Amino acid sequence: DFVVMAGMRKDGTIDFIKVYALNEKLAIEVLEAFLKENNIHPSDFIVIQRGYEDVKDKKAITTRSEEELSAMLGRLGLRLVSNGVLYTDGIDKLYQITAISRELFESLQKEKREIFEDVQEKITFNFSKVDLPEKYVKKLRLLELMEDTIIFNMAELEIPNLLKAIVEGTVLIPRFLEKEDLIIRIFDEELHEYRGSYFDKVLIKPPIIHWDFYLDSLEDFSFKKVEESIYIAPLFLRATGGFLILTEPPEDLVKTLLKLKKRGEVRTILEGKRITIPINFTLIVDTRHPERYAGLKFPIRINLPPLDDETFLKVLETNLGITPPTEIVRIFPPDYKTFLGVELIKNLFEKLKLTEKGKDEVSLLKEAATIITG
Amino acid sequence: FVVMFIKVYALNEKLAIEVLEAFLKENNPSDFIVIQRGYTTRSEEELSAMLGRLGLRLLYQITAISRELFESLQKEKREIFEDVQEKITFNFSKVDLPEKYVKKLRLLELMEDTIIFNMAELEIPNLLKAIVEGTVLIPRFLEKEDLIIRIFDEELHEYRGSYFDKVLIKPPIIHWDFYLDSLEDFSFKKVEESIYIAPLFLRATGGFLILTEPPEDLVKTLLKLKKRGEVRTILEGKRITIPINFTLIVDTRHPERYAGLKFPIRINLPPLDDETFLKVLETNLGITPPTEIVRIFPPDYKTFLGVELIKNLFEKLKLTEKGKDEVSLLKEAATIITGGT
Repeated sequence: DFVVMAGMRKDGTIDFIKVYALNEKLAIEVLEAFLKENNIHPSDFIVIQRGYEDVKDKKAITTRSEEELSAMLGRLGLRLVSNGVLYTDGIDKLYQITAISRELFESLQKEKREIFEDVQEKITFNFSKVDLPEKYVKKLRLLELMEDTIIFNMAELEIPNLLKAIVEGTVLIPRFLEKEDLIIRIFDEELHEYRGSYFDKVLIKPPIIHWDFYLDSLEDFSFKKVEESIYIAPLFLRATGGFLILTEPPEDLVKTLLKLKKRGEVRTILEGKRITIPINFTLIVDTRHPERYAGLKFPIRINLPPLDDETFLKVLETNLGITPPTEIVRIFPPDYKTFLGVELIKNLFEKLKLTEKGKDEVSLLKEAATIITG
Repeated sequence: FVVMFIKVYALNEKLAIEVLEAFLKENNPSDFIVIQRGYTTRSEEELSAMLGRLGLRLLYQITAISRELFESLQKEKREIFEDVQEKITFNFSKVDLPEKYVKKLRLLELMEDTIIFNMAELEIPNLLKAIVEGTVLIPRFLEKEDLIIRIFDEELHEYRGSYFDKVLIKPPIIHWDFYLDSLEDFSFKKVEESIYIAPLFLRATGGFLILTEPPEDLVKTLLKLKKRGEVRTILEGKRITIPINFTLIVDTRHPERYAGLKFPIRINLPPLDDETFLKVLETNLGITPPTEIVRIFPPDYKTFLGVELIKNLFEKLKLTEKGKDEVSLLKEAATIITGGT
């Protein structure tokens, strides 16, 4: 019904505990029973991870079923034993709790920070995964230098999707920071792509974070309180080793972010406790008004011209899957000859075809143009 | 009391509960969930057919099923009833409106987020309730980590049928006015332990949600949720994620408050002109008015609400001052409206 795997030193001192059980209550019960039986004070152990793990592909949970965990424990100098064998017949999900000792926690925080560096991969750009005109790829190839960038985006190209398409690599980030009993969460299940777990650190793809002025609030750049002694780190702490993209941000925000990057760390006080956290990320600001930031200095500036008639026809044919006539280009407003305009036209034309059955596609395109123009 | 998945018929709640407990004890309670409760086999042809589709055989009613059957309904039987619900259709023949306004309003059939600059004071919810036909299936309630969330409410939903854990209803049309309602309608309000009331956008699944002069922050939150495709929340230490699917309409007379936000469709309804105003007056009053009365009424009254007010005043005057000609009554009503000029 349950199983416990314990990793301890050569002298028998238990330092790592992992518990598999059917549900949460049984897992908590067996964890506390194991803590009590071995004469271990609960305050010396900090809970690192907990949740439902998939055991669909595992017949049973034995020491011979966990090899990656054995290697991880061996690298730190701990050996692992089990109190029994758990049979996962007819079971898909299983609740699991992972806890480590506090002294091991601070040793990892202060001295063992360079142990799992043989897992990260250098970031690379693979531009073959996107279908874009050649000149735009040439202009956008400057993003591989990994410097702060300002993009005069007159083509309305969506930077976050492009970056998510052509970025490969892996980075290692702390799951959460326990500073003076105060817990700050950095790993985000919504914005980060899980790729592994190494005790108190998580291996993910290089983060890409997006912030739109017209859709998001400025409270995201502050330590938001979720629960008592449980806070959420600001956006620039969740872009550690990745990209932070700002769409039409205020000038003061960009100035503050540049000064924070220059200083190298963020200092604050929460509930009468001092917090200081280092900063490491890359900044992209994509705007259509470039003179708003005339005082600030950006090493890289990229300008994107609007789509021309030939390129607009090519992109429209690629997106719609049909060949539009040339005179179509004369019935659309000049400000709609962008990538976003093409996407809007595609969606509206698809819905029109789904409604007005039986009409030809050219008439549907003309009706969509009339609807857009009004 | 009669017991037939468990279905109990009884005269009162207490008898039904006692008989259900006795039946559960006799056959040798925690394995079942009461999914419905409140006010012959051949008579229940629909129930017999529904039980046959589940592989089984067949006042105050109680209806309960097992948790495993609940999971089977969630996963095995999530598309069996796509043949029982009709498609949403628009029929603009149930209302009498000018042609240039029906042509503009026909764009609502595309089912996209819309902003309506309503200078004609048209009643959007009444028009939509009049012209919309179809049926949809929505879950009666949602179970998430031993938490119950109410999705179906009797006041705002038009019942058409109940199929176990789901309800077939008319396409929902929810209306929210800034001056008349509170913002707690958009939060997971709690009534009793382990039972919560879903926000408005969860009770408008598959239908329309109309907002009247809403704040900008609420619109931003709704647009962000729609782009995300789901809502994530924390309740009593439990994380809950629920998908959302609805259409959003923002009715306003001050569109400059929503300049930054993006909507696929913008519909402008201009105020009535002389010809349309005369036509609407003739349609509603039941008499033919002359042209001079165009210059009597104040400009702001040349809308639909103004026409309704004029009709009410005309009916009152006709009730009071009997025997007079209708043109004189119309002129008197116009004089009363302007307060003697």
